[PDB]
Amino acid sequence: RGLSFLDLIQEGNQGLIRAVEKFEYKRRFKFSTYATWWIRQAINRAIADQARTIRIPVHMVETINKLSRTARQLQQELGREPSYEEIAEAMGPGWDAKRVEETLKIAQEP
Amino acid sequence: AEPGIDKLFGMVDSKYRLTVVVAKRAQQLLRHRFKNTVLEPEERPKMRTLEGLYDDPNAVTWAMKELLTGRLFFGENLVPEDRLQKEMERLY
Amino acid sequence: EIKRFGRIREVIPLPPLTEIQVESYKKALQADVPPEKRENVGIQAAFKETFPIEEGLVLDFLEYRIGDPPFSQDECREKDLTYQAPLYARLQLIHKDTGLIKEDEVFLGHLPLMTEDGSFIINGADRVIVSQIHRSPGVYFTPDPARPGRYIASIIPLPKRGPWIDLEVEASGVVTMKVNKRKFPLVLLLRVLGYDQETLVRELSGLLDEAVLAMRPEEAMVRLFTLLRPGLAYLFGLLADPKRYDLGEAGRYKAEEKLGVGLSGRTLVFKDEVFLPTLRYLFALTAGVPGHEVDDIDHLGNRRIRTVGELMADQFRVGLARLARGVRERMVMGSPDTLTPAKLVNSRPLEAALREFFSRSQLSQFKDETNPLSSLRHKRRISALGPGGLTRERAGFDVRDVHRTHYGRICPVETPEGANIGLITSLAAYARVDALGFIRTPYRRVKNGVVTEEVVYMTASEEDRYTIAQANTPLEGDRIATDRVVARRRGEPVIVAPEEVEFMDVSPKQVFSLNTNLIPFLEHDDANRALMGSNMQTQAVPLIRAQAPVVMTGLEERVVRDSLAALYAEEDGEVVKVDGTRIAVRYEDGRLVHPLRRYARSNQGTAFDQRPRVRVGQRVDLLADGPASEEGFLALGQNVLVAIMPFDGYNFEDAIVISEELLKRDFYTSIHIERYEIEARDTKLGPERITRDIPHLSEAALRDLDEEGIVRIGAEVKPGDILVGRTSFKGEQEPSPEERLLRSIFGEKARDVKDTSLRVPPGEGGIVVGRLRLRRGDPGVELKPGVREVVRVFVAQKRKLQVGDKLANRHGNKGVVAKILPVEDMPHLPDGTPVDVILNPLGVPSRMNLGQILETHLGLAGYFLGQRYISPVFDGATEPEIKELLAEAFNLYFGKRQGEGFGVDKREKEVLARAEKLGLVSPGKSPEEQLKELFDLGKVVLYDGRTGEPFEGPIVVGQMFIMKLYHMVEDKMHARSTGPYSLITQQPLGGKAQFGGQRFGEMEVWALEAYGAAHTLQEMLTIKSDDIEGRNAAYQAIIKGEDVPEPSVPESFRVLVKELQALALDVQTLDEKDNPVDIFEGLA
DNA sequence: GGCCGCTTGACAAAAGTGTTAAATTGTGCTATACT
DNA sequence: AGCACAATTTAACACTTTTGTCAAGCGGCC
Repeated sequence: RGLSFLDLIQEGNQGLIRAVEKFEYKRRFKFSTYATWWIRQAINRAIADQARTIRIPVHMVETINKLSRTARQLQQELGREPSYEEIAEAMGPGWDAKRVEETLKIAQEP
Repeated sequence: AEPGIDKLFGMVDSKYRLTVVVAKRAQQLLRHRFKNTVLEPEERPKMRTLEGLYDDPNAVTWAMKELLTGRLFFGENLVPEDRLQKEMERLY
Repeated sequence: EIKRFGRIREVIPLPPLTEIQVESYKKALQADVPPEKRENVGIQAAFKETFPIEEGLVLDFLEYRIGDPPFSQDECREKDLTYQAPLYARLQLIHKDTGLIKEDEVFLGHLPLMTEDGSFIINGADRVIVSQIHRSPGVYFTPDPARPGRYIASIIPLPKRGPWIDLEVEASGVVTMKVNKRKFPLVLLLRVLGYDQETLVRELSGLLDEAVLAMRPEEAMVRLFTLLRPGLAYLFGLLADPKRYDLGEAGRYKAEEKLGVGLSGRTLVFKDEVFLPTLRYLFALTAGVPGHEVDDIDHLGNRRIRTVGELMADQFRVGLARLARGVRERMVMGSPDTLTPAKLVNSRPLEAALREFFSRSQLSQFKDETNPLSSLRHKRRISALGPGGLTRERAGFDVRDVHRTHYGRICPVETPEGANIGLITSLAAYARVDALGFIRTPYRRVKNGVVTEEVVYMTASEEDRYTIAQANTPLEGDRIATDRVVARRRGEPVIVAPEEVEFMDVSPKQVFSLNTNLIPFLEHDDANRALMGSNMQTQAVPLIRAQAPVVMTGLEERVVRDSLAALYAEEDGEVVKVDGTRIAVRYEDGRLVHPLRRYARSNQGTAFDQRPRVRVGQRVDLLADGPASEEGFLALGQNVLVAIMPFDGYNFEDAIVISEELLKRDFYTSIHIERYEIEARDTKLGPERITRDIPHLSEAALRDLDEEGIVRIGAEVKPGDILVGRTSFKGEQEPSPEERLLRSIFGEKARDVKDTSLRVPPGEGGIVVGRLRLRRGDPGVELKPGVREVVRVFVAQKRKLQVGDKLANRHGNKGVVAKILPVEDMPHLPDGTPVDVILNPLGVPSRMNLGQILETHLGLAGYFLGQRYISPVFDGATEPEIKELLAEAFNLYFGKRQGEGFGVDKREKEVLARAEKLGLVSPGKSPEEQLKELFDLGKVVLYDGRTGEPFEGPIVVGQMFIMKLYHMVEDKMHARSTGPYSLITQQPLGGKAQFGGQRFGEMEVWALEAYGAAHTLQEMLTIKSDDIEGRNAAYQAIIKGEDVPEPSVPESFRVLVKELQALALDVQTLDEKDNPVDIFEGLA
């Protein structure tokens, strides 16, 4: 997606600094595979923050990958690459062909 | 070649010092004042095209011929480079 | 006119010539074949190689399906989309409990196919690929170039498919094993082979000098992993991916005939495989009976020509590799949400990575569609440059003796050019047959009706080249043989037997490429000389004329159909053609109308057409010609009467002379097209739209040939005109101060869109054929996001013929048109017909000798006698053959004169007084015979239309062949001033009106300063180019008044000081006073 | 007396301040699975 | 793969007011 393995380490391990801190020692679950998540969530919250783009919040990466999975969803269920407007129905309200084209217009890594 | 170019080398001790004089003169032979040429009589360089006889807009050629009339002078002379404007001033 | 000069024409040339392409999508692409059978090779090949992706949860691969492509032909060469057909196989993940979830053929993705034409269509550019070459797998050892010590260099299955195995023998630790990148004793690893002592020594064989490395199994694995990489074995022979000589040939069939009996396919599987037979054939090699130390030696018997079939099979695999990796990640996360064999597989990795190969990969060069012969030379071009390590032009360690000739008559010796010699050649006509999939295989006749194909390695009872035959048993007595290198006089088994195992070349065309055999008298020139001429047939720019060269081998009979330049005729006949732009049908089977290409379009700006030739009904089986052809006869250039002689100097060095006769008949004329494209961006700030009311552009030149925006079709337009006047609200420059005055003074107001249009480029004086509006709102057009209205117009233009251009026939004599004197002058023959073209020697005749003049002598001969002789390469057509022909031509020529009312001219009599003493013509009877023999080896007296008196001396005249290269003059010239500019680069480059450009080579400045030029030299960097703030000074000065230019202020220097300032380095303009430390950069 | 020039009044068109509506971050935090 | 709350912050648009331009009227000069 974005940032090398070395880079991903930063935002990743850093997620422990704030994870291990807010640990509910109460429940009888014992800390283990928990921060395993406080890292990836920090990664997704990072890969969206840092990338070869300009400014992609949590309202664009989630949409790009959504329009991506959809473009690959209809593709695996059609036989040909779906256009821009033919993807509107795949989404829902507000998503037509213009705004849907504005999402793949900005960037994601190009 | 140039009409009597070889004769230009004989005078100047160097082939490079000649060029400088050619332009240095052309700078104050046509641009400064078209009326500063020693060659005015029938020796005045002129062209002959379909129209008639007129003076070539190029002055670089005049220098080669102007530095052959025996007149003019070159070399380290007159330190004040701002005095050239004074002499040119009298020539309007 | 059929003067066949070919003897014994046995088996025809290997058809359809374009078999490399067929055997590429028929051997690999097992699509149009029931999955029930078929081995691997291709899809099902790399498809199965993909081991059952682990994680039960195991996705299995089965079956496949191709065909029914989205957009058919033409719909791609017009919209840009390629001919990518959808391919998908049936998958089904499986896991412990009931997990037989089989998807519906699992719709995967697309995949570009091949057309019967033998090419591909990528981005409407229809490009073609070129198969590469490399030393096939196996152990060749390779003789040590440095010091005497034959080492080993085992070749991997493929350059990008395995760690290069090697075995060198030096001092410290003799016989060191090294693969990919390793430095460890052969013994240390030999142990892992299960053999450490007693079984490896004495049983098979400085060897076990390191007994401490051959004791424990595990230890060997630990010690090895410590020597390689920083402070792995899973590959190198193990599993199928790094080392695996699959397929069943090349890599497989090697050691079986080299090392020894026994082979599994891949080395060290840890059971040894090639680590034993190597030292076995090595120790026995050094000072042993079984030599065979024969290195690669550029031996084609080892050179593998991996066709497109396997060329894609690997890339496809590499792409499918990620898919398997992606599935794994999909199996590590989630379980019930979304995990089905259709979601875990995306049509992006195995697609995008598979498409970028045809659009960008060198080999996929822009299909040179200059002419039929050019497109066919690609499938046979072949090269060694590419993804392999045999690339790198100019240099590359040691390739001096890698591009040089070789003992392989299966490949020509005059196809390359310069920058890349040996790397770019071509395939033979009688090459590439049978199971070409592995190694090349030529043809060999047994003197009896039969042709065998025992590969190139053939060496059975030597052989003989087609030379002097006599009913199976040539009474030559000295059968010209040629075994291996030299040719030991002869052999002649002296028996009625078949032949010397394969002593027969069948045809002399087997040597040279099918492109060289086309050449008329290909046997009187040098390699280099014939080289250039051979390349001229790649850019001979087709012509509607195509008179077809007098002398032409009977090989072009297939260059018109195989290249599919023209059309064909199926079954019966009965055309009843309506002609026009749509050939009728035939009473053979049904009613099918054959639509012409309608001038179509070229990738080199040529545009080929195809005029028919029939009416009422006829059949045999040509039907309508093509680009540059005539009656199934390949006609590239044009043949015209020429005369060798100097004329005032209008042909110095190696120039060419032309008459006005050619232009009067538009003999030499071509067509050049160019596609335009104006996209209407949407920068949000202001969307662009095409209108016919451009601001400030309010004029007639618009409304007259524009209207509604796009220009009307069939409207002749010249450079400096509008074509796609788009309007953009893009406001970059607001109104200027004193500019607001000249805007209010007139009757007009302001603006908010600016002119901003296309504006014809520096060269376009023709007419439009048709436009094409491709704006959004149409899901059938894959365009760039945010783009609307993609105008696309086609502008044509007649070429005619000015001055310059390259002629270059089919031998090497290339030149340039100097001056075209209108009829009047030029050598006037003693019966009219003024010399149309004059070809004076100098350049190649004396120096790089050749054989083109042998065409002239037989040119006028075929003119009078009315025939077009055929001269096959290395067969027929010789000096004495011209004698018999000249006789008939003379009596026929002089015949008219002698019977017209005259005979022998005074001016035609003095010329004899020349040859007489000149030793040319023998003295004896009247001028009648003296003028006869003078015609056999020469021409008539000939005169001069300019001067007045005839050229004192026997001058030659006759029709040969005058072609025309793609390189002309119009589109090869440029001129500019201060108009050009390329901000950021600080140099003249780019422009929406003029794309001017000019470079001042480094080897040029030194010469300029060599003279007394110091102000002229600096000037090149004073006002122009560099000093941007200075570029004005001069141009602004001259326009206003005289004055002398600025002292100079470099622009790039300021950028250099800045770029170099990125670091500590402080480029200070230290003044001569030192202490002041001058600095010029403070915005002045 | 008539004509020309200058000044003032009216009308039309486009800003500073206000008002409100839409987006990001953090954090919270969520949450689920594995050890 | 991500939704909310809140909170807070960012962005823009619209109003009423003001400013500018045009036409009409009045005064002065010829």
